[PDB]
Amino acid sequence: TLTPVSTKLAPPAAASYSQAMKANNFVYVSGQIPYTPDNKPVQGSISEKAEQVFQNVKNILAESNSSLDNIVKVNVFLADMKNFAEFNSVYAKHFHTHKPARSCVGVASLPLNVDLEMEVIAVEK
Amino acid sequence: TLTPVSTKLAPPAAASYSQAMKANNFVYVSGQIPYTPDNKPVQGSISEKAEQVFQNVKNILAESNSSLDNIVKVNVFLADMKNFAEFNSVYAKHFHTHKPARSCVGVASLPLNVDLEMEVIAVEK
Amino acid sequence: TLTPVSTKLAPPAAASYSQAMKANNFVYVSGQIPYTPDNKPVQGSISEKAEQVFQNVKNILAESNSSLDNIVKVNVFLADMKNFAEFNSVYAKHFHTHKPARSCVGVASLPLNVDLEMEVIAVEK
Repeated sequence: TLTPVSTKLAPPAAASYSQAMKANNFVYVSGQIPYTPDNKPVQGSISEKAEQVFQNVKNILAESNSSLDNIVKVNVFLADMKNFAEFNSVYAKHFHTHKPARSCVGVASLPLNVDLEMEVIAVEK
Repeated sequence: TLTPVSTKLAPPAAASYSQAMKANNFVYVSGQIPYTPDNKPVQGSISEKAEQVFQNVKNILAESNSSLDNIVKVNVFLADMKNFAEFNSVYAKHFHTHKPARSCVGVASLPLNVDLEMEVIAVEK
Repeated sequence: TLTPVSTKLAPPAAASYSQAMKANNFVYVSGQIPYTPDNKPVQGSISEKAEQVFQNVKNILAESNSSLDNIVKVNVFLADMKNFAEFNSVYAKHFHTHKPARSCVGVASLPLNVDLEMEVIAVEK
């Protein structure tokens, strides 16, 4: 069974995709960007932007019968790898106890010209 | 069991990889590029190029006992994010009913200097 | 059950992540870079750098009750796609018999300004 996930506490998915999709115990979360649930961009520091991305992921996971503690793998895409040090401070605050596998890469550009995008693969609770 | 997949209706894999690999109900499809099954590049619009990538994915999925409707997650890599609007028109045509999770990023370069690469994770029918 | 993996025969993970994480038969390996297990960068040819990345992945897999022969999907990120030909020679040497699915993309930058990063998804033996 493939089950799409929708929450009002993350920016809405466009017509062609879902915020997350569940398949046999796994939860695949779409790449989250620094936008509020009302679909407005977060302006400010990378730290503020990272915190929004984390809240977006967390809320989609909660709707997926999952949580940060059930994440298996995180992929981080940064528009500028110079921002990695700052991003990592926020990342470490969230993954203080649970330590999923991770990959981080510097990309040329991201949707809507944002500074970061983060996708996650998790398991159901 | 890990089962490699081969179809003559997508560009052939090189010696070191498989077009797709199956593992416990999941199908992992290699990143598909805008090349025809005869291994020639598609020249033309991003729309034409995206349509070829979609046909490549669809045909590999069919050989994998899967289909577009069984996709869990799509990752789109674009050489230029300015092409995203055009790409999205084609994407939305295919994912008109089934809405997998998605991530899209702008990369510096792609194999054989192509404009787009798309990988997919699916489940068996 | 989510089980983190640690080996002394790959560069140590930082505090916020694990070298690999196991979840229901799958092993998700963090993106490996050309650093030795003593956390020093490999200087030299792309071939030498690729060989180090391969040894890092192999050793994490071994600690994960897996191996190269149990890999389902490989994602290769290169800081310069001009290095792909050279990388591929090393890749083909390792995947001489087992042929997982693969995606390869050229990125803007990688952690610690390295030339390549490779992540892998595998199954347990």
